[PDB]
Amino acid sequence: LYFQHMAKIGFIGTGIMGKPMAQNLQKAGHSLFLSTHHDAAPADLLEAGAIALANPKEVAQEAEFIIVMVPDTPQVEDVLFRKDGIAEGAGPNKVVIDMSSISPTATKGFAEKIKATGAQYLDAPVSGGEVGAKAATLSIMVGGCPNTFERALPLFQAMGKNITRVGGNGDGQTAKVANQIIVALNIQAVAEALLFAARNGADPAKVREALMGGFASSRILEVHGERMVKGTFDPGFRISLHQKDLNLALAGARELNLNLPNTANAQQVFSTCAAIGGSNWDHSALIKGLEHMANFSIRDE
Amino acid sequence: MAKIGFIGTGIMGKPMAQNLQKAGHSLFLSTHHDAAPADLLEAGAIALANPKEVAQEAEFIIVMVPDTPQVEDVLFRKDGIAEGAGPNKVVIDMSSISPTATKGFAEKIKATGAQYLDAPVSGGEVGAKAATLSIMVGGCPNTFERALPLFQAMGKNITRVGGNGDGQTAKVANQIIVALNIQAVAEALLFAARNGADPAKVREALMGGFASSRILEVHGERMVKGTFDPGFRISLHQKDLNLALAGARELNLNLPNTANAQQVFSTCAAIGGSNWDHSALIKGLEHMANFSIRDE
Amino acid sequence: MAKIGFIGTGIMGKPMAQNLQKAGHSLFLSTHHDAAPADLLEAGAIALANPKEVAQEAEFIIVMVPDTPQVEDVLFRKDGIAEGAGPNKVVIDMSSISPTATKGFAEKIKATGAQYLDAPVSGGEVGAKAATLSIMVGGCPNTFERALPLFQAMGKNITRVGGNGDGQTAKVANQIIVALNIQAVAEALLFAARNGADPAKVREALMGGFASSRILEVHGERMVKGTFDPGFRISLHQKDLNLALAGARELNLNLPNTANAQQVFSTCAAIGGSNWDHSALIKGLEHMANFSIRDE
Amino acid sequence: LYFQHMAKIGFIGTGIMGKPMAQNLQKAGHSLFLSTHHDAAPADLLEAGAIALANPKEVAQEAEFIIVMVPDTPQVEDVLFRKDGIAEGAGPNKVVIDMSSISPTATKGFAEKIKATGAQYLDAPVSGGEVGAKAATLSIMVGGCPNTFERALPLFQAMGKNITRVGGNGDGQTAKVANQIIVALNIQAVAEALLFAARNGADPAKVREALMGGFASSRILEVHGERMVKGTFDPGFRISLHQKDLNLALAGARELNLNLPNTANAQQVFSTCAAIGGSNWDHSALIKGLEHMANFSIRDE
Repeated sequence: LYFQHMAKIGFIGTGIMGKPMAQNLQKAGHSLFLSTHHDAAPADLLEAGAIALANPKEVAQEAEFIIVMVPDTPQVEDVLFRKDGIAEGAGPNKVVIDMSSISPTATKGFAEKIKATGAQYLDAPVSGGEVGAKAATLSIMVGGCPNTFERALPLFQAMGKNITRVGGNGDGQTAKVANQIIVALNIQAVAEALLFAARNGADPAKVREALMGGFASSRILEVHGERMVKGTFDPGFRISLHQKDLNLALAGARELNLNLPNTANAQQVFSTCAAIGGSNWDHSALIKGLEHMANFSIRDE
Repeated sequence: MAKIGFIGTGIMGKPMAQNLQKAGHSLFLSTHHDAAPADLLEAGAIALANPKEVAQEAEFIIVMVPDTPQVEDVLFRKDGIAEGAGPNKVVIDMSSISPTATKGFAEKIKATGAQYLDAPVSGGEVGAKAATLSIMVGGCPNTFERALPLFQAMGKNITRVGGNGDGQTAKVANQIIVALNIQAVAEALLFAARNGADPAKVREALMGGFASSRILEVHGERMVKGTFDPGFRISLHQKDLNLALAGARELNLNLPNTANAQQVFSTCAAIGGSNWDHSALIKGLEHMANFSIRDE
Repeated sequence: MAKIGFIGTGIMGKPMAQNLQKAGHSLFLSTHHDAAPADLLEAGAIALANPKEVAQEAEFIIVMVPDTPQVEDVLFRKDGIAEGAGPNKVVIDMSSISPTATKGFAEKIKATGAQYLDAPVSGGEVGAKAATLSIMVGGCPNTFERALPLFQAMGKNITRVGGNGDGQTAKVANQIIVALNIQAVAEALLFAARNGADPAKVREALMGGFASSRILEVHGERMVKGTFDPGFRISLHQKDLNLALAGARELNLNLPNTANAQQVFSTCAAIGGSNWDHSALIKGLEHMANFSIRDE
Repeated sequence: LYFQHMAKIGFIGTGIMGKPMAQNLQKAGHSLFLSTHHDAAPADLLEAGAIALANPKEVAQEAEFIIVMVPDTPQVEDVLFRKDGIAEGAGPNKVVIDMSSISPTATKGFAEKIKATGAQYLDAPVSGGEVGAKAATLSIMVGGCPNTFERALPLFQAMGKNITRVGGNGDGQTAKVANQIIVALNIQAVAEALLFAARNGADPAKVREALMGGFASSRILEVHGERMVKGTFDPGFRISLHQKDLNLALAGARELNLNLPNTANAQQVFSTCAAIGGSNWDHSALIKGLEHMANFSIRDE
């Protein structure tokens, strides 16, 4: 309830997701604090009043909330615990919110190390992509203390639509890995289906249009399915990043004794995509690896 | 408007036939296989001896039986649909059968003067009752336009994919997505529960994002709640996946997820689950991990 | 000793029949399908019009044709083996066909007074020529003992697995191992070559250890040297894997490696390889990695 | 040729493989030097004249050749580069021979760091198991300088039968990963086949006996195949260790863009084995996970 008042929020990682999320936080009337350590602060954010400090430590000192939107597990560790990082600037009454898609197992240790400074920790990765981040319609899956979650909820509301506390620390990251298994497999599912249909001489565009509103309907079918048919593979979410995400699921499966045959196989098909020069294609281009495997394309190009 | 015949008034047939009556259509049932549903009789449907006498009377004849042999038999056996079909009549196969055989059945039906549409559906018993099924159709555009108002009374998203066989192909493609989407939710929820997270909260958390699907909404809820009473039985989906895998072998396709999904349904069948709803694919993966996402 | 009939003197049949002559057996060929190999004729083999006249003359009738329908036809068609078979005659199916259908064919052959053994082989064209084939047999122990000296002339490791059908089951199991062992060597060599290591040296290095196999020795050498001219064609092994995958679906078995191997052979077929020797499964995996273990 | 003269060889890691290999080196007339840092020297080796020093550094100082037989990649790094490790005791005219089954990619870096001390490096992992180690019939696949290889060849001859220089540093480890892909997949192959045969009512013992001498013949069929039928799963090579090995193949596949569907799937089936309490069963017990998946056992117990 309280954060209808201005909030002091630091934002570490202003990428294709971080920049629109920080922009949306500023539109809800909040004060943004940036780190210029790796990259210069975007002029869009400086114009809206963001204070560009020199490093994550200084950011953690000025701000009450510190959001991290970086690519992977080792980068969160470095940003949190390197010299002049978030832990050195954190203490009581401060909330460190990792919105990156990292290891759930590692997150538990990061949460303990941050809480050892008197600060609180939330793991709140998102779903919805760049389009979702700009629209503030992201699904935010949170892991942490229920009072910390409620305290940070008005901020999550400015960045997303469905916000949910899955459980304690590590759970928000476990919810993002589960998301990542679904996303990658729903893509593989639509690709195999359209490849089968087009191989039998059925127009894949008509097939995808016909499946909407039934048991095969999904956001992947309407979004990725259209990209597969139209060949619009310009990265939204790179195959190299989804391979990083599936590695978390498969590492978890190895440690916790899970037999996930389709998650294991989507990782192999993503490698066919990379082998034909596709690490930086959007993950919808997973169809191109299946087309390579079939010696048949669903497109006329 | 229109007199309609209906062979196969089962779990999907009866509610689809019921919605045709409400729309102002006269129905003609066949009591050769079994007795006509009293609900339909009490509402105006005429019972007839066989699909030939039904075809003779009706201008539109819908078929809804379990597999390719059963469609073949009801179309071309003695006293079947073809014998009573002819000029101006339209045969509509709304069953989910082999796209390959459909082109042959359509050819033989057209040889009587009649027309043929292959219009399988998606949306389960629920969607048939509520008339929100997605109906994928293959056949002549003029023939599709004639049957379109009947399709509108049975479903919501109606679409002509292409010529004859293309409707059945869209259905195989649908069954690949249904099985693989069910396995994605099962693998994802088993990963979550195994990590100590609540699968009920994870399912709720993923709504509105890229992981959003009709499967996460319906079948995902069944996985969390343990509600596996058949809507669509595993033994039936295994038959649907065989159509895809036979077609992939014939057309030189490498579909590894679909192939894995067939092997997983086999584990479900081995542990006593041939008649569970296809959402119980999670039970096969759960067995594979010696760990269930639910209690007791 | 013994008069022997031989239907199917092809790539495997002709050398097996040849070795029976050398052992002191009189052969009876059928010229219904095609002309008798001149090599066999010049060595004493009598040509006859059909498998019935061959069965009438011989006490042992060996069959070696490509699949289940072809065995069914040659056994039970007009002028086939059954018509001329009877008391004291023994039908030996050395083809690799469905274990399921074999029990039915055996039952129908016994109904003539004759006996039946299902004795498929392993060891390729090479092993047939050199008489070192491993012969897996199903049937009556007394019937197996009668045919044993003939088996000894055609192969080296002779074994009765069980009753009728068990020989064919051992062959399906053999084909699962052959395909999966070929894919293990292909995946292993592709991993090695991809890491900049010489696949020729890696194959040599692995001999004598736990990775030692007949496949690493024969098929591994073909993968390194690029010698993919058929011994056993991919389209044939795909049919063999379908027997295993149909049986797994029927018996509620989850065989994920075998299922993956079938999907990989499909990539080989898509890139023009239906007639390559099964060692060219590496070519499918190589295509899947955009990287070949050989040059040019 | 020269090492028909006594050699000074250090042995770091005296496990189920290390102890018989060190014993066989001593029977060829060589001097063994042990480290008592983690474990006490086995009395079998001390009786044959092994000098038990205090740590890998001291061992590298006294011996000309230093063999390492430890479980995995991080343990080789620790043994080679920790305080009082092999690198601190190494210099010119010294050969460090890693016989462990570790990452080929990491090995290249370990080789460079060791060569920076004036010492030479060989990566010579083996195949043949405990039975092979005792019999000195192991297949030794070596990676390194051809002169270093020839110099160390009489020592490899006392420990094994087929010794081969695959290539330069990293290649011996790449040859062991290729070995590990074959071993795990040949086991999965025999298990699926015997499970299929037994499911159809054919005696699996007769089936395995029938397949020998044909295209399905292998060491896995004669060795592991008999264990599958007889249920003798007492560890020779633990499933947990083969899962470590397949992780190297799958990590390599992810980095180098390989689609290896059966290596990926054997890793999932090994997890079913672990899930039912099998991390310490012999890898032949991979059949038990397939039996769990089929709800059917090939045995009467």
